[PDB]
Amino acid sequence: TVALVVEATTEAEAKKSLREGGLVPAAHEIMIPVGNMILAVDTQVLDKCALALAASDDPGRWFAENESLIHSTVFAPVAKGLHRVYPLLSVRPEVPAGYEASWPTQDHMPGLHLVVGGTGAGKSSYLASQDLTLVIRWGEPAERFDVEGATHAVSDLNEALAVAFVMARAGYRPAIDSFRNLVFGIESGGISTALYSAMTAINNVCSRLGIVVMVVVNPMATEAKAELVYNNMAASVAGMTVLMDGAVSKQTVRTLS
Amino acid sequence: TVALVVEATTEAEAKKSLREGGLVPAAHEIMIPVGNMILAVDTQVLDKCALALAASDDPGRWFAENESLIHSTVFAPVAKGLHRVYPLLSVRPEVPAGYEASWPTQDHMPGLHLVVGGTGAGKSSYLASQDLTLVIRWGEPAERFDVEGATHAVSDLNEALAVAFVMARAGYRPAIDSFRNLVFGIESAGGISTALYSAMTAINNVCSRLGIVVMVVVNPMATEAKAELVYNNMAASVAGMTVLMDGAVSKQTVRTLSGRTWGVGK
Amino acid sequence: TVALVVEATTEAEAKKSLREGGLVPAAHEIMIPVGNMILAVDTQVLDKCALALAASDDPGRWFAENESLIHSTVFAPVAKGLHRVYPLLSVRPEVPAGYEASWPTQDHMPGLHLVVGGTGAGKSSYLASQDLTLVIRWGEPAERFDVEGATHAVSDLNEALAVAFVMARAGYRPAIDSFRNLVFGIESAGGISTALYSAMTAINNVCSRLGIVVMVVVNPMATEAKAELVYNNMAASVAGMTVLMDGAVSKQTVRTLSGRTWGVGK
Amino acid sequence: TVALVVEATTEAEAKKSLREGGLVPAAHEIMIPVGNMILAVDTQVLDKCALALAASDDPGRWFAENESLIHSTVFAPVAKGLHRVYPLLSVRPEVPAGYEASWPTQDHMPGLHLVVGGTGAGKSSYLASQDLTLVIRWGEPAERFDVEGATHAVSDLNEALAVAFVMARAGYRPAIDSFRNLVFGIESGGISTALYSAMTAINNVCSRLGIVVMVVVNPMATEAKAELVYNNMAASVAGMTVLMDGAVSKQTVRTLS
Amino acid sequence: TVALVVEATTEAEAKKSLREGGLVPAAHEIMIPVGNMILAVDTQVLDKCALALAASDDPGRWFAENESLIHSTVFAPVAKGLHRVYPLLSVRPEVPAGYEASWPTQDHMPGLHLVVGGTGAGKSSYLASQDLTLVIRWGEPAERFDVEGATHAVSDLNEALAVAFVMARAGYRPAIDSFRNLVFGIESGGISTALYSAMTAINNVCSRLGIVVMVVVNPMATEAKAELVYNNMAASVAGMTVLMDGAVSKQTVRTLS
Amino acid sequence: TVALVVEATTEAEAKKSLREGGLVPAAHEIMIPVGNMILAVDTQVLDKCALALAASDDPGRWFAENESLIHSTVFAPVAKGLHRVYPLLSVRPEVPAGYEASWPTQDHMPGLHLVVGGTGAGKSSYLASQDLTLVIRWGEPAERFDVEGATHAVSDLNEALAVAFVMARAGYRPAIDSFRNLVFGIESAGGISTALYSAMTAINNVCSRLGIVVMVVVNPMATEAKAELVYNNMAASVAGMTVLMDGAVSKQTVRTLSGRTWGVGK
Repeated sequence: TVALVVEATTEAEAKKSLREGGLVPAAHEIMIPVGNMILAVDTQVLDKCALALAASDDPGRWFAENESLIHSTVFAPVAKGLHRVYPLLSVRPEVPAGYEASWPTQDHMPGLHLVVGGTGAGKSSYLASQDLTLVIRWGEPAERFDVEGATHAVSDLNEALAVAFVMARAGYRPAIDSFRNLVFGIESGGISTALYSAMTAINNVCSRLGIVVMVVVNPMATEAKAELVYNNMAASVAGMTVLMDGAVSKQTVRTLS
Repeated sequence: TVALVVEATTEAEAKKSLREGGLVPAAHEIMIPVGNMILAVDTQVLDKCALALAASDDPGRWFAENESLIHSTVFAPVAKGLHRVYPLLSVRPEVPAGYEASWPTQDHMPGLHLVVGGTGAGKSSYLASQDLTLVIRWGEPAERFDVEGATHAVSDLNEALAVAFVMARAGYRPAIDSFRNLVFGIESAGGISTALYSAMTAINNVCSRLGIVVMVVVNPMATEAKAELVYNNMAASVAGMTVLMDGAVSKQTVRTLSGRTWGVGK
Repeated sequence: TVALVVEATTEAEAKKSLREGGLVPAAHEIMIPVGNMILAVDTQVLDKCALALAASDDPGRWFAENESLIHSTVFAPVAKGLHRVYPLLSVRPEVPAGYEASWPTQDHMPGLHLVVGGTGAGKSSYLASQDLTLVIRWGEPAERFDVEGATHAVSDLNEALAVAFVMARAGYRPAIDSFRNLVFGIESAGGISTALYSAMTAINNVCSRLGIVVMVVVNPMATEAKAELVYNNMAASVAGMTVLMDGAVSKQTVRTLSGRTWGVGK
Repeated sequence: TVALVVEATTEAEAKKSLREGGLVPAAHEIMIPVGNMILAVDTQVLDKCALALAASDDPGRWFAENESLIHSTVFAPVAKGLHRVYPLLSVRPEVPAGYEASWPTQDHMPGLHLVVGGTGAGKSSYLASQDLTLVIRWGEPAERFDVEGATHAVSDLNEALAVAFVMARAGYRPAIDSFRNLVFGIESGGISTALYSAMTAINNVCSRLGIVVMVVVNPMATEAKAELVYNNMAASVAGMTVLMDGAVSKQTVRTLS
Repeated sequence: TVALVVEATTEAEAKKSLREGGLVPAAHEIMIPVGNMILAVDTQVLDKCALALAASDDPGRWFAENESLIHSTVFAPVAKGLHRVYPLLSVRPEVPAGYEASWPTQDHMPGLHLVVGGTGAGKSSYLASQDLTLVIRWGEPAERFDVEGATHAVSDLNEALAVAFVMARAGYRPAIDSFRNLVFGIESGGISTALYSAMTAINNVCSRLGIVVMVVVNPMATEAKAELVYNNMAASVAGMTVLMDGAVSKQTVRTLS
Repeated sequence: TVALVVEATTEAEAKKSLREGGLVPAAHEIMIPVGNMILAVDTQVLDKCALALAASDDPGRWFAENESLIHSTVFAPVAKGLHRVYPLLSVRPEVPAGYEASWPTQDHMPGLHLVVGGTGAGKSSYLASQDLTLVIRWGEPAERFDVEGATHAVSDLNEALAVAFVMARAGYRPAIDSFRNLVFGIESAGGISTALYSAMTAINNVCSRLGIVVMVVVNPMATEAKAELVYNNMAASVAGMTVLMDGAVSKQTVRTLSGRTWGVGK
């Protein structure tokens, strides 16, 4: 029931929600700027899904039976004027009252936890150690892990964020493998600055939802500029783990202290 | 209420306020050019909010429950032709009569005071030493300080400017942490877009016309070689600028009501 | 038939399939993002063509006399909102149940197999050793091999993917020579646009969902200095890749149904 | 009464003036190309303002009371085909009959007199020595000079050009401080060539009007490419004074001889 | 009778030929992608002109009298969706049955034969040695050769290709001097890669038509990257001849054998 | 009269002349491609003006009081499909029958004669020695010569070319001082845009078709390193070119009816 083509042309219609093709977010809609795109998470749909999934005796069966409903948690509004009305849009830094965390580390701030670098088999071996519920697979070549793993395959950034948000909000532990297409598709030392603010935007969405989502990221930096890029990433998110040669090279985490 | 999609299509319509979809600012509307965007502050709504906030119990409480007044204080006019009708738009350098200032420095000119460079801890250390009413939080990853500190989180430049304007016109002390998105988001043709400097002069002179000072954290992320030439360009754009090197003041320039002040540290 | 100029203008039309001008893929439609283009494969038409092709006398004769069915197997949807509605679109990694493979290698994951590097004679030599049904020829200057060899000449990326898909689904062995126009046509932000790597990951996962392998000749034309980097980024994008050193296999990497195999020769 | 949004859609409407939304200048309209913008000076409005100001007993009060009318001297035509119809538009080089000048120097050609380089106090020290009527302040941060100086603060290029044109036609001596925002806004050794042709355009508008307007300009050139950028500017305008360390380093002026 | 401004707006109109403003090439239309342009050769008009010229008793008279018909062999379709409908368009490599060639070399594949580098007198002296029927002059300043030579002067790429295609189909021997305006006009080591794909596309039109067209081309590479640029060109066409100091430096040709 | 805003919207309107808003030049219209602009010369209006001017008392007077005939001689067609319909448009190399020339040199091919480089005094001294009827002044700061000398000042490229065309056709000697705005205004992909080279060839061949020579001051502003290469690319674009070094001829090259001439100085 998301408007796909018809957008507000009167003041009366412009006041409706983003879902209906208006330009004013409802209380339960959070806009997420990614590059020059603007997505929206419907926190009512998100919470309906998280609650159904957290309260289920068979969470796997409800998941499979409502994939379409889960994916609809995030969508791209149709109204073209959003960039103008919300200039230099980000997501505000909020933490829900009573938030608590023990994973990925103790008192980990809600937000993103980037897993960067790694052998490739050092990635997958680090993901296996984190006791994840599933791995959301996006933008990566099909390998064995997609065939007989605890995975969920998606096609676009709406589906990736929607599943991670729903799983984490239901109390489970998701990871996204990976933001490869987000590193390639956003363009503006050596890395597009828009990648950093995209990560802060998605990070602060998780912050507002009181969740952590682990995400694999390969910034494709020359190994000279790699320390400066990794530092600009740590400055954008709640936590970051660098893997070099399959071992944890360094981890830096904002904590609630 | 602010027009969002219907803009002037006739000459009679074109002559209305920016709020109404026209192309002619009312006397109480000031345009704010930022890059290829044009915002507007409504000084009537600004005055109404400043009076209400100056008398309320809690400043952080009033803001979170008056979102609809804040969204009306600074907005992005809908009309397209603004860029053409006002070529190379800036904001005029104007100080109100009888303006006074003791913060951030004595006789500090109205405008922006940029806090640039340093570390995240030295940035927190510096603003904590400034007796701010609260820090407006924009464009930065949520951290411990967002839970335990006196903050107000916002999502776009309209909200950041509006909250700072209202707090200052009500006699409070705002800082904005930070203009990260304005550094990343504006892009033109060293190493740093020249439109960043014109955007800061514009926002500076709006603060000037409003007779206020807004402190703003800015990390321009210039090369260590080009850092000093970028810091000179930014200092020439604003009322005041403080450069931090490891929590301490490394350089300062301030325009005052009687002249200029400089500072040298390290 | 495929809509060419009339696209969804109402919400009810937007629910229709891509073929019909809508914005929502039917169950039997898979979107293929290539750079800033979005193609679509109709798996129902694909399954029909593969059954017809498997029962025909000549595979080259069938394709030349069924251009209308091929142009329906892969097309470019007309609706313009596709980029907005599916942000950063990829193709998802799937493997059909009971997929098996003994070519190009044993237990080769479905997807693309890139043949990169080498000379024109070394490339032509290697394809001759692969026991291909025919070579799909696209974007290259006509040569003697187009007269004397088992070939099918095509004009655009739709026809090239359609022919390869129908053949592989019919049990034949296609190779595409080459992706020259895709290398030249996709441009973005080293030395090589990163939209090349995501385009092949997208085409690789379409083959993956179809349970097929398509051999593809690629010459990314990186400076010999950065040539090792680019080959490693391409290997990371696909199921398999072979590098030819002057006619013979210099390197080879393949994702398999069990693990990952590396060949190093030269 | 300047057309703001409605432009010519028929051949009959296209032949009307720029003020009316047409594509053909009236005899009293001069087009001014600046970058990819096209402005227009209405010489009838200009001369009406110059006369009232020059004839007034209290020139200060008349301009205090007629700011809006003065600023309407220069405007941006709404008609969009002007770029096509007048390809590579400039302003023609004319000198009115009987032109005569003793400032900035003797026999100074009408046009711009650029004041380039110098320091912040070196600039203001030079402008004070030129016996100006007022300084038009544009695109610069507010300072003490804007509090208690003989200044007029403006917001855009229409207003800056309008006041200078009217002031100088009335027999007064204006300066613009500065073209900062024009140096920044025009993009195309090391400086945008469009900046050079913009100042030639504005220069030739002044020559057609028989006036000299003094203009502060900082081109932001690296000092390797400095003398060369400065030579390129002198080649675009009537006169140029270079300041360094507050002193007049160099000065070149086209004279009527 | 080519649609110049009115393009298909319905599905029924879209199915018509490129000439009629449709999006679907007829059997006798071949699309030619050049940079971001799409041209089309009408092979029925092509063979009408070629036969009339090959059969005429006074071929010069027939072409003097039918210039406008010859030039209509190639045109630019009006329909705008062609870029979307035919993604990454090329021209398919075909060779007609029974194709034979003895010039420019024995068994020369059909396609373009490029003449690169050299000097002005080196180029001219080479084309004289090839026994050409005429030289098609395009994008070059008028010289003595355009007054007293066996030349046909043209203005755009449609006309240049149209005359070359007709002349060669009729059994004559044309050359195009030159593709200068194509090297300049197509923008994307040192040379725009779109120059290469454009040459391959035009090359393959010739191969489908079973002809060879000789074309002068100056890619204007820096002398270091020149021998790389020449190799990328030879990898795009059937034959290439490098002139340096008026002598044939290098020559590589694909043969039918 | 020239259509300024209404362009062909039907196939019947599309076949009218460029003057009328169509897409097909009349027999007496010649399109002139300059950068991404397309101009047109009307040789019928050109012929009428050239007769009127040839019989008038004063050339400078006739031009100033016939601006309407001039703007009608060269104009920018309104129809937008022109770039598509005429791909990579140039002007064709043609010489009218019986053309002859003693200026600027004997048997000089019709086209442009570029006067390049030097100083402002060397250019002024060189043009003064050329017996020009008048100098067409375009895109230059007004100077003493605009008061004391024989000039016609113009504003855009249309009227600069029109005045030159009318004068040369009526047997007078025009020079354009200068193509500065053309060097600054056309931007493409060394150091100097290749589109500058194609624009001069286009304008050169219009003059060639009109059987006239027009002298044009051009300062391409090349680095002293790349000036050799830039000057050779310009010489290869036009009929004649004269390079001035400090007032004297340093290099010259001219295509003539019988062949070519070179000059070497310094």
